[PDB]
Amino acid sequence: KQITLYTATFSPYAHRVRIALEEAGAEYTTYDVDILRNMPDWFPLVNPLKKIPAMTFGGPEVPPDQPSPESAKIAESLAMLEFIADLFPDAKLLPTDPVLRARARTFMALYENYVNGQFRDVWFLGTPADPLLQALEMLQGALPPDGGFAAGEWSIADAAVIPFLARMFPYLEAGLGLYSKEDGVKMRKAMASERFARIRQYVRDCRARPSFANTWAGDAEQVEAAKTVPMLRVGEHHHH
Amino acid sequence: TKQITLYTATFSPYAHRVRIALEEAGAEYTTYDVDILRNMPDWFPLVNPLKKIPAMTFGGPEVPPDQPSPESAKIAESLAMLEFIADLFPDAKLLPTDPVLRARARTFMALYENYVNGQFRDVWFLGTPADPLLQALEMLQGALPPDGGFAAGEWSIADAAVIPFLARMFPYLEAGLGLYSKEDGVKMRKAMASERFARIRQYVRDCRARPSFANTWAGDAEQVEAAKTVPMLRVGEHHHH
Ligand SMILES: N[C@@H](CCC(=O)N[C@@H](CS)C(=O)NCC(=O)O)C(=O)O
Ligand SMILES: N[C@@H](CCC(=O)N[C@@H](CS)C(=O)NCC(=O)O)C(=O)O
Ligand SMILES: [Ca+2]
Ligand SMILES: [Os+3]
Ligand SMILES: [Os+3]
Repeated sequence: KQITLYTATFSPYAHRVRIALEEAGAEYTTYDVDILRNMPDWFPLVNPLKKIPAMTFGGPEVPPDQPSPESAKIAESLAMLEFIADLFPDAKLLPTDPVLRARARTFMALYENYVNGQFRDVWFLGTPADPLLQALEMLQGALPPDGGFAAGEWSIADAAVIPFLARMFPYLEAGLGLYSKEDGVKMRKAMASERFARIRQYVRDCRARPSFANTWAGDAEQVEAAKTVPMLRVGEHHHH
Repeated sequence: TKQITLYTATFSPYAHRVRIALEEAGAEYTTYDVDILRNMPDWFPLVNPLKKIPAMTFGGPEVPPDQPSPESAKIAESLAMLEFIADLFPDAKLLPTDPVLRARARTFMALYENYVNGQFRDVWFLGTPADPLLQALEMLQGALPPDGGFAAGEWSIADAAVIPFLARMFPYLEAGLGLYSKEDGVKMRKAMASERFARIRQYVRDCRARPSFANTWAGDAEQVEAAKTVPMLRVGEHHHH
């Protein structure tokens, strides 16, 4: 059954699913959608929520811009990650041990419930960075301190999280986001300090896998794509 | 055979999720109440460093819940616990086996967590406008199978994730609990009784009728009283827009 992923280069949520599809060894199509500036009028047929990513599964082979009513329509990136693990059990995208699987699910929930909203506050509103650094230290603490991925072996938990952490460093270097230069310097200094050595190792380890290289446009190219995001307000910063 | 201990509180819809799943699994388990919002025990960070309910311990030697063992696995986050219980009890069929039906369950949980839950929190605790909550609830209702049944068809952990919040909404509205305005209270009570929301009313009745709900619910009046102990539900305060 065919897999089509509707994607966009700037989107960390879409990036999650591309990484998982690479790790699964899946056959799949990607189709870019200019969702924030010029959504195609047919896109609500694949996702009535009008969000990227969207996925179609099965149905007749059709061009991505002529989606079939017969394909299954799957929404929400984390549901897609679990779906890919279910479709490709031999790829071991989750552990088999229940406790190790729970480490993976807990890590995803920690990111979604405590970290992502802090990234949104800082990058979209320019609120103070300390709560974000606090949340990142908490997430770092859930990693195995001596090395490895969130659940030991690589799992969909790492697909869920690396798109956001990998964007953080080059976005900061570009000063992209509503935070002030002062908070930018503070974040860059903190993320380079020994306080965050472990999460730097995590980002390197995830980025070294082919699933990341094959789904990443390059730091400079990803920064340029992010500048097209309306809510990142390129050129704008809030102060105090 | 490994022991399960769930640290719980009657008001908490997040802990309620996990009690429902444990009932559906037929698991042997212990519950232990924790006064997390008014008087957290000094030992509680040993079972959850995030200092949130629910918390779960798994395995380790059998010990009293207020003397937790370092040897037990410490599991945090209610939705992680739901998937864990499905993993521990595969014969209970707490998820479908078909991948697309399983994705329906996972998508339903994500729709609730990402678009509905924050609206419930903001309307009840901050008194933000009710219309965005009603729109999110209409969207969630549209994900249900139209002719009846549960989120993924057969009952699954997706329904354990969602019913604690929907089941509290109706009696909380009737008891006037929450910081939203009188006007928005009237609007929500009318909407939730209107034909627009017939499908989600059937869904709530269907989930509540299962023994897993009856055996984990203190009764409407009792749950309302437990909710009044929540410090953020400041009696006599309302926000207006
Ligand atoms: N919870 C969703 C988030 C998806 C999301 O927010 N995608 C953004 C792009 S990064 C989008 O399409 N926004 C359009 C909109 O929200 O209207 C998921 O995990 O897939
Ligand atoms: N995302 C958590 C939410 C848990 C949560 O917020 N629990 C509340 C009780 S309903 C709590 O323990 N609050 C204490 C605190 O935030 O300090 C989960 O799904 O388990
Ligand atoms: Ca529908
Ligand atoms: Os975005
Ligand atoms: Os709470």
